[PDB]
Amino acid sequence: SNQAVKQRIRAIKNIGKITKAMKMVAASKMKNAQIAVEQSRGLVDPFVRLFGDFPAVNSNKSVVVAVTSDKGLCGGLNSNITKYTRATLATTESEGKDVVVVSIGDKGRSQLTRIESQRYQLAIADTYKVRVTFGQASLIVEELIKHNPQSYQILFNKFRSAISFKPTVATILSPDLLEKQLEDVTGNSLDAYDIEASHERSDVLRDLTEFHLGVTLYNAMLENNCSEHASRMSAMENSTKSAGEMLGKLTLDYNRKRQATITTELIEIIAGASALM
Amino acid sequence: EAAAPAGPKEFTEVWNKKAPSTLIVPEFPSNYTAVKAVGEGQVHGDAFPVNFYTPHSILSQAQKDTVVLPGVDGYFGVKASHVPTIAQLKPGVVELHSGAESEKFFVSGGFAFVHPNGVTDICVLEAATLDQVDPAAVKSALAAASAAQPTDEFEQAANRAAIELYSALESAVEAKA
Amino acid sequence: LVPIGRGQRELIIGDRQTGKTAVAIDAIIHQKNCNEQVPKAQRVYCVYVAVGQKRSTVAQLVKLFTQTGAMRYTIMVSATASDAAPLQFLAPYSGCAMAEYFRDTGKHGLIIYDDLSKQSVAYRQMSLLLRRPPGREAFPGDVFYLHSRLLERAAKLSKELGGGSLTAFPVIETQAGDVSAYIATNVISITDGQIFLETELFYKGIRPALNVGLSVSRVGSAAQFPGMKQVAGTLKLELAQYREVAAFAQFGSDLDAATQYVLERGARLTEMLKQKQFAPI
Amino acid sequence: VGLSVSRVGSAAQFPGMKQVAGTLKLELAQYREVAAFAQFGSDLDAATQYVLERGARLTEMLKQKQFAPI
Amino acid sequence: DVFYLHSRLLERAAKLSKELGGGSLTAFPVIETQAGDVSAYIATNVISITDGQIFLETELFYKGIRPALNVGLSVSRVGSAAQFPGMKQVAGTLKLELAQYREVAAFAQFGSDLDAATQYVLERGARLTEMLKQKQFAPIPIERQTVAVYAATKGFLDKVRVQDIVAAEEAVISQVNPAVFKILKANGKITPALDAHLKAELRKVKLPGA
Amino acid sequence: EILVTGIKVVDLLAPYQRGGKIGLFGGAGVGKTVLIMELINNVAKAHGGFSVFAGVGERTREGNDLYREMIESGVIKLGAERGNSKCTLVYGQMNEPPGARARVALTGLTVAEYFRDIEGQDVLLFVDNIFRFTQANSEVSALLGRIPSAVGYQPTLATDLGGLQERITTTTKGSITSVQAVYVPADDLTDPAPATTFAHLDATTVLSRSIAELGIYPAVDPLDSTSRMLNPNVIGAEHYNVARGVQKVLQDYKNLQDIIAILGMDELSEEDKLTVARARKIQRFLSQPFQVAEVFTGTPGKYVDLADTISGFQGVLTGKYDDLPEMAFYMVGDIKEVKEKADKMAKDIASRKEADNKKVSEELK
Amino acid sequence: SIAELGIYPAVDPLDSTSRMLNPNVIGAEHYNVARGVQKVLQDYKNLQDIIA
Amino acid sequence: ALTGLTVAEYFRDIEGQDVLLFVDNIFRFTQANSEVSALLGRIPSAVGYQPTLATDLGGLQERITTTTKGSITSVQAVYVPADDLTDPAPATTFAHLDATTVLSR
Ligand SMILES: Nc1ncnc2c1ncn2[C@@H]1O[C@H](COP(=O)(O)OP(=O)(O)OP(=O)(O)O)[C@@H](O)[C@H]1O
Ligand SMILES: Nc1ncnc2c1ncn2[C@@H]1O[C@H](COP(=O)(O)OP(=O)(O)O)[C@@H](O)[C@H]1O
Ligand SMILES: [Mg+2]
Ligand SMILES: [Mg+2]
Repeated sequence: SNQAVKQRIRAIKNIGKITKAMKMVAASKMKNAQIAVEQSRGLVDPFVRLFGDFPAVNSNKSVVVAVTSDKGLCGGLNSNITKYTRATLATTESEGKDVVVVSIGDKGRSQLTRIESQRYQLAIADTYKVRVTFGQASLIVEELIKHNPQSYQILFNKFRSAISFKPTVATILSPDLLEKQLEDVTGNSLDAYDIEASHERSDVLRDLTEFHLGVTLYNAMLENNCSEHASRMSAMENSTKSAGEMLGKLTLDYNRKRQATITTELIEIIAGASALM
Repeated sequence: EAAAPAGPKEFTEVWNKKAPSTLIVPEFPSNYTAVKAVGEGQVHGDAFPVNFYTPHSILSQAQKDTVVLPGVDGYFGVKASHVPTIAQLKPGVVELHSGAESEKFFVSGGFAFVHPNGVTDICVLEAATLDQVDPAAVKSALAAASAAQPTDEFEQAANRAAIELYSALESAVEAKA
Repeated sequence: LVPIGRGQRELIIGDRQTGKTAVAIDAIIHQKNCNEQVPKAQRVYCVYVAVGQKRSTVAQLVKLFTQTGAMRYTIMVSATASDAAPLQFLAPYSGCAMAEYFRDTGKHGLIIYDDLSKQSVAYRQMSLLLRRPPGREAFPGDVFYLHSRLLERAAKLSKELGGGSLTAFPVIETQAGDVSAYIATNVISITDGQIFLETELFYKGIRPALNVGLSVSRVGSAAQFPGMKQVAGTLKLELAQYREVAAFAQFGSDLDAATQYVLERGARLTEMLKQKQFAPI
Repeated sequence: VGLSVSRVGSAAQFPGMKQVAGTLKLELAQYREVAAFAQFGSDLDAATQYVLERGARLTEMLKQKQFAPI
Repeated sequence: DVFYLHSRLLERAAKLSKELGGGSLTAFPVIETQAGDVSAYIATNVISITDGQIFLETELFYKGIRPALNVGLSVSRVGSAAQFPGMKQVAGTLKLELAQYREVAAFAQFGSDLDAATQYVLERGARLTEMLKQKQFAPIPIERQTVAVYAATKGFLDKVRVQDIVAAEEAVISQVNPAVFKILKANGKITPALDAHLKAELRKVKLPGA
Repeated sequence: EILVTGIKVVDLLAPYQRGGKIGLFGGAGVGKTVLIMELINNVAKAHGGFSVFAGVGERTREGNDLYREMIESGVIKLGAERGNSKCTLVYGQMNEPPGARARVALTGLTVAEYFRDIEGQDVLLFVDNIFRFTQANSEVSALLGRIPSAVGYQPTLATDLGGLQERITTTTKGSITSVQAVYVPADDLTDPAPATTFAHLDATTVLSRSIAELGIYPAVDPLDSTSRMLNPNVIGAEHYNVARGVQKVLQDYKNLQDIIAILGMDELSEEDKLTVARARKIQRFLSQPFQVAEVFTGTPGKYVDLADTISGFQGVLTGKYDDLPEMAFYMVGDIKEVKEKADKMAKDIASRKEADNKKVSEELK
Repeated sequence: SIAELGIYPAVDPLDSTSRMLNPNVIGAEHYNVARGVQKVLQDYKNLQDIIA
Repeated sequence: ALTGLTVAEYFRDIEGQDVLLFVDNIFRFTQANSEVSALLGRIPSAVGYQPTLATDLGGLQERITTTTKGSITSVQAVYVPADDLTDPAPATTFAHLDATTVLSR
């Protein structure tokens, strides 16, 4: 029973160096993937200063995406997104609107089914294995365009810094299925612009909203990956703290057992010798 | 016709009724942009802000005085207080000028907006500087692109985009200044 | 998983209130169920040696062996906690001598020494009061010879001597699952098998709380049922695969659709080996 | 190397070896501090990966071959 | 017989009956503990002799919370319902608020998730544990402790942030009219007239956190 | 036959026998005197026999406390009403020499054995710290010229303890329900005196200090407290299945706690999160206010009936009360009071103000 | 630990030593394969705390 | 160590000075007194030490004090046996210490 404690110290110390490695790994991945996150942050801005921000609009059909992580030591990031999924998905509910929920990342596949199982249709996963590219987000936008709602919702975590990732809902409306219908006030605000397309405005907005979905989906799953790495860096920071305080308790209790072992073996030896002399 | 006037502010107010109250409001893409379209200003004479973007880069964000954009009708130019525009670009050379010096980015196409406040947002996928293309592989690829001509209008439309992009790349690479 | 032949001594070692007696009472009650069905020559006569127990604890067993009917074949040698320390030291030898009658005359015996760890405390008391010098924890030097003199009397005799048999089940109580004790490591070294009962498996629902990874039988496949030799070879082959995958999948990292098969199949087998209290199958 | 010391120390070292062992033991101290993270190879750090690679070089230096003293 | 050594020692600390004079003897045994190990031999001997414990922690003493009294482990069951009645009226709320402070510090040892009602019990607990810590070789009378924890378990100190509470309670003891200390000592507890004058007097106090 | 004690963890997980030896195992400050006083208050009034309190090696202050509270509640009557008393006290408290504390348990046994053998009726024997008997013989045995046994004890620990313990039984002519507090010396349940006295009891209620430090009182370790009554042929399959399911959930949480302390509850399965939430609720629900603890806790105590215990714990097992928080279960009687406290905690989530003016404490009231 | 995996004979490959394991006794083609097998079984044990 | 103490006590009590005494490895003083207690056939106390450990240490350390004449200030190197501060030799020494100066690598 004195060797159960020594091997438990062995287990806690190897766990405490594993988590300290994974903290530095997450910190290394957070800096060389922030060099790709705030590069892609720019292209979201022309579409929001062109189309605006219309989250609570009365869509007939809506596809909501919660883009989450694939690996699992992120520390309550994906669960916070799973709760903001229903927190922003009940604020849409005004007339009995249809909703399709979709998860990007393996840890959203397991977590939305507990709350919304009949409204689940697609799981995109293995997305951060090599990297995130725009052709990939384009294909995910294509399969979100196969069924064609009137609105899109993307739920992710905006990578502010290595401390805060306050989560974000970004909204993308189908071209004149609801978007220009949300633009017409005493005329319209979209009619200021000269459409310089080949075909009509109804097709330049058709192309323009697929490009907006691809840009928003790319930036969402890039910001979510960088916030995942920083959340894992903050999660394995508390794991080495816990595996150090548990190690210190176990080291103190081992010192007690070591002292008691020497005392009890000594008392046995003295009692053996005193029964002869 | 616009009976659901949403926004960050309306979603903040309605979201405090159906979500649990301890949850802070989810952020919006509006909260990280200080520049809008209807917010007048940002002009200051001859130079205008050119937000030349890319999915994987930001190629320019400083103010320039004239931008040559390769729209689908043809090459057009943007001076300072230009008319509002949503221009789809064919594959061509976006010329950024600050004076006598010109940087020539050959892009892949993708839209370019001019807003009422004079901000211009060029938004293309692959936006290479024309320095880093070789003049050999373009006709080398267009010789094959002029060969595989099937009845598959998916593949034929891809061939049309191929020969048109490659032809524009050729006509932009022989015509250097 | 840990089958037992006739003439084999098998240690039922476990922590404080596991199912140690309940394994041994079920081995005795089951011999009553088999003695009605076998011919007269291959009947097993059981002896339960109760060392250092309560006197009302053993009165609950005479009441259980009567209302099952196992008392027709059972001798109970009862040296309770109020008996003198030489009566509890000597009661495993008295019960072995009462059970060696059936071994020596061609019949079959089953001796159960409940708490040999309480016989050695009775032996330590006399040895320390006869002023014999103490050794490990206080025990006399000859406390290995105390138990190996006794457990080696459990034998399967040759056919010249009658073919008789005596099967021992010493019970050893550990303190915190610490089998590294003095009396525990002696009897582990003497007996052939080992039925290690765990208190953490007891409360997970797994009753009999048999640690299938630590429980051995040195006779093994030599003296088990041939109808279950070909089935329980697969059973321990799968439960060995169940054990390491559940150490990983309780973290909750990832699962692999065949790693998912072995921790879903091994849960079918773990629930299969559960059992009620006094119903030997 | 972390637990082996000499209370006499480098006052009784071969000079010339003292020129190079003084930075050898510092490089091996840095390697021992960043050791057991070499199983993270796909998870590269580009500043500790250099001292990890050089520590793996130097632990392979000090190996010997049994009654061939140098 | 090292249990008997201390048991036959501490059993002489008694409260005698009225037929024996009514005298008393209060014992404070002191036991040094090694690294916080309360499960030692002599420690668990004297714990099962004495009527309570006062646990003083190194993790509270290093932080400057002095006396470093482990409130979750310290206990005195024979002296309870035998203490100062005004202090008994005030201190049940203090024990409960330090209990909830211990609960929400047992939940959040790192600060990033703030409920703003958990922030309230955090701020009140940090105010109270600044209230109870005091300096050496200067004991306080019980009415000046009753008023000082009355001014803290209620409002009257939430203006003061977390640092100036040591000066805030000194300003409270100084600026409160010293008749209410005589009424609290003489009456034994805060009467509702005294509660009225005490709520009144704790409003004309110039707190240093302003 | 079962002995109902009105304690949730005792009646559910290790139920007591009406003629059984019961042990309360504890480590200096975990609550076995408070448990033995609550068992006195609950059991020794419904049980219509005589009581013997043999105080062995405990505080003299506690003997005076029990004597004065028994004179108050009329269990002990003074003067000419003395024959209507129900309890007799035998005291060998911790100021006595080692020879007195080594024989005073035999005096209390003799008083109990007269009522069992001659009056022929049921006795309740409560022995506070039967460990002090063993410790007193261990003080004595050094000077008798004996070679010491393990840790420091007499060579005759098992036989002295067994000779004392085998007298405390129910025979065919009378009953002795025995409750013994057992001290464990340095929170060491493997010490030879507790490990020897474990085999003499029918129900061993082991109190843990880690349970007590979480505020859970009575600090009964539910995975270390056993009975011979937890058997479906004795208590019925409903009670037995609820108790084994409660123990299965608690053991599963105990297996998860090593992961939860390092990786947090964010790494768990949803099945694991469900069993951690349910096990925290059934850990808090095993705690109970005592009527003898209300003079220093202030919370009035609750006597929880056994049927209410079984029904409430079954409901928390099946998932009928996952709507309720964790702290609604803490220090309540039965499942009606969980829902009452859960309405009240929720109700007090708003009501925190409007003590601003309109007082009875302005200057001229 | 080797026996609970089912590897029988449960010989600990790292802990089992011999004085016949010199290359000038059993040759180099035996010595280097034995030392290579031991090195692979050792860094597997160093990985095994992170596989689990 | 008592010989060094006597040399220091002459400077304190006759010369009237503020003396410095350096007991190099007070743990070796403890270990030496433990050996002479083991050799005189005394039963060892806890972990393995002399039964008189606190008084054999306090007999040395209580002569290091300030008198009315002068003082002795003692700088004693402390070795901690198994990196265990609850070992009885450093736990008995640390009762007497008034300051620690930890020298770090
Ligand atoms: N297979 C089983 N299924 C259900 N319950 C069991 C089983 N085996 C034992 N138990 C229960 O566990 C309790 C302990 O059993 P048992 O008497 O065998 O303990 P033990 O190991 O002999 O310990 P001790 O010798 O201290 O009594 C018993 O009350 C019994 O009801
Ligand atoms: N049921 C309970 N409710 C509240 N406090 C308790 C309870 N049981 C024990 N305690 C606390 O534990 C302390 C020690 O209990 P006690 O029974 O006196 O110790 P011991 O177990 O050593 O006899 C008591 O002073 C009391 O404060
Ligand atoms: Mg038993
Ligand atoms: Mg007590």
